[PDB]
Amino acid sequence: AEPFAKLEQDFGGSIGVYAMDTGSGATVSYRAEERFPLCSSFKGFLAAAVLARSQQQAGLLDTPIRYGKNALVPWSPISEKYLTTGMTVAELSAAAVQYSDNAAANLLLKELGGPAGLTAFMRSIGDTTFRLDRWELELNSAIPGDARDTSSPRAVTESLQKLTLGSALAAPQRQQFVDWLKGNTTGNHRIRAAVPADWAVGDKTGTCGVYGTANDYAVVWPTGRAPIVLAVYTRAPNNKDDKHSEAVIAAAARLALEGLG
Repeated sequence: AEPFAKLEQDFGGSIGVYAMDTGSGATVSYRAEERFPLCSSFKGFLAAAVLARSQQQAGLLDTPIRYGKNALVPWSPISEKYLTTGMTVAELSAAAVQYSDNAAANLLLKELGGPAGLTAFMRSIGDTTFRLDRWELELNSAIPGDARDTSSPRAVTESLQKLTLGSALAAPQRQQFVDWLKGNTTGNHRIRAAVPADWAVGDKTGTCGVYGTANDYAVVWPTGRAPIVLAVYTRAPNNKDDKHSEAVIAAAARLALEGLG
């Protein structure tokens, strides 16, 4: 715990880490049951919920969603570009996962019954910690002590493992989720910064409205041994802030991979 405590003391906020080696069952755990804001990291689980529905509704993924300008919100780079033609459910899911597209996330949330619908999906796979309460952009508020729109590193990692490597999704859906995570573009300074180049990573980041509150979760595939699943979440110390959240996440991920046998 000391390397994590020292990293946390240098950071000035709180860090939470859970890593599980799916080969040996060994774990690394630091503040792993505390709540941290999800921020955009809910969008990965949102895409998984879409894929779960695709087990039961044929054609869902290729179903076009025609949306108007009223659906757009800041930081929606894909959905703004296709505003003229609309986007399918699969295209919105890829945009939400790989570009953190906010309008795409809200459109998919609506499709799934809102924040309550996504929370119910997470309950259905055995996650009792996750809660989504609000939409983009309101869910980013990251008010200290507020349980809205939070989970724990352990619950995130356990749910991620079930959805990417376990039995919570059928194989084709699982592979599509893995592919979306593998193609994420927003995590190049986080967990991916901690891994050897010849491994593979799928991840989803989150960055909240307060500097110092950020996160990343990932499946990491080493060469020649079983994958690692891990989550690293931060809460800001508690305009022109300089909290080095991304470097702390990468450093924590390094310690987790180094600490496993």
